[PDB]
Amino acid sequence: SVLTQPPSVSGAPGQRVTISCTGSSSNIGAGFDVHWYQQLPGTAPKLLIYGNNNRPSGVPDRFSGSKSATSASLAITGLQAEDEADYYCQSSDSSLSGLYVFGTGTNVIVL
Amino acid sequence: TKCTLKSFTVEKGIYQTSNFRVQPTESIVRFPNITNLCPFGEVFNATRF
Ligand SMILES: *[C@@H]1O[C@H](CO)[C@@H](O[C@@H]2O[C@H](CO)[C@@H](O)[C@H](O)[C@H]2NC(C)=O)[C@H](O)[C@H]1NC(C)=O
Repeated sequence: SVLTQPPSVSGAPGQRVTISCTGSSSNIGAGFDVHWYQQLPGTAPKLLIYGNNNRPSGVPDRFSGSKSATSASLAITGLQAEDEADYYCQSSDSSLSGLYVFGTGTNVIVL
Repeated sequence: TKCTLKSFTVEKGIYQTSNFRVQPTESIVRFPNITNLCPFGEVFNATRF
């Protein structure tokens, strides 16, 4: 019951980029939040957004996101050169089998 | 008869002492022929109640 996710996206420095994470009624349905995570190349990873509306400390304000029923999406306003990393969308499932299910993963390219 | 009358001497006559009953020979169990498993784990697990 893995979550669907587009392979990768490209963008240019200075303007907004957007990514999406889509699932089904069993995983994202019935009012289940989606969280996001990072993957720096060869570095211990870090959180981006939890609860789909809140935001932790130590993260730039240029990140935002929201969900539309079956799908969810996030936007970065003004991507920079340090955004070269891997992004993960994580949700839960109806049963205890899928307490933690992650997506395949998406990557961004500057310029 | 001696046990029923609780004595060692039985007088002339006809007495009732016990009851004869035929015992069953084998057991026959019949149930419907269904195979679907009840989804107990669907309700007994569940993330939120
Ligand atoms: C709730 O989930 C647990 C697993 O976390 C289920 O327990 C398993 O049940 C199966 C089927 O009987 C067994 O083969 C496993 O060995 C059990 N594992 C554990 C952790 O005991 C449990 O059956 C589910 N709900 C119910 C129906 O009680």
